[PDB]
Amino acid sequence: MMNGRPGHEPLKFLPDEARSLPPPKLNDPRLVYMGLLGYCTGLMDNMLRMRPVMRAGLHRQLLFVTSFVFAGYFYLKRQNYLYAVKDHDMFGYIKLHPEDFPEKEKKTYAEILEPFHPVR
Amino acid sequence: SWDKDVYPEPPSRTPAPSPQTSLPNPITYLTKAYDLVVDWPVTLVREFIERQHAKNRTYYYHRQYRRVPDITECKEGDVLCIYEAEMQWRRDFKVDQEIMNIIQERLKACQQREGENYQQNCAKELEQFTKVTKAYQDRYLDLGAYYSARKCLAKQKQRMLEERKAARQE
Repeated sequence: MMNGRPGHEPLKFLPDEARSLPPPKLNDPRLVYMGLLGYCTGLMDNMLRMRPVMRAGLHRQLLFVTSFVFAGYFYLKRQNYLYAVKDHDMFGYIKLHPEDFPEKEKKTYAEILEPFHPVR
Repeated sequence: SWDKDVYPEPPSRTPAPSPQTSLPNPITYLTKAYDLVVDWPVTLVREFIERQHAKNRTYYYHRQYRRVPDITECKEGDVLCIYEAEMQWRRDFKVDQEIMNIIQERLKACQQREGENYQQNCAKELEQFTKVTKAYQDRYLDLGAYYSARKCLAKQKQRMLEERKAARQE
């Protein structure tokens, strides 16, 4: 949908203008859930290999947690930018074509006659 | 205690005893012994309690709910103003359930005391019941389980129209 918009650099992960957006908080509910998905992987890895699930290979478990939070942090930053761009383009379009998105005056319920449906 | 205007109660008119037999009324004896052995000790226990409740006197209040814009003053879709109009109506609708109960307490309280003259001496309470029932039926009947202000308004508008069409002919 947004592939060919103006100024769209090719295969740019985090364009420069993304830096005007607030970063993901480090303890973001979304980043934290990545940390848990990493921890489970380390546990599943020990299970599949027949090792003590929690005691064994803590260096691996630490690096699974770090890898997923690290990647999730930068992936989250990109989705924020993509979502920011979507609104940016959506609203600037509303401005450039006002005749297509007319403001409407909605009558109050004093003036509306909603049909009544008895429940007998 | 209770407010005697919310709960009207004719004054009692007990005829003064006229004992023309030589025998002793066994009711009036166990009533004395009951007062000395049952009533008197209990009243001390209660007077003891109310002297504690006087030392720790605490207060609580009836909550005031100012009036918010009606549903009729709400633009369609504005859930911010519909929500408050809807909450108010639900409060109102609930106070009307309790008004009906009060009017029912009176009618029940009159039926008992008039006894064999209820068909005659319970007219005023039966008239308020018959009137406050017609109002209730004109506000809340047939709304359904998902009753709300907007349905209450729709029911009223459909009725104000069916009556305007009465005089539009007559």
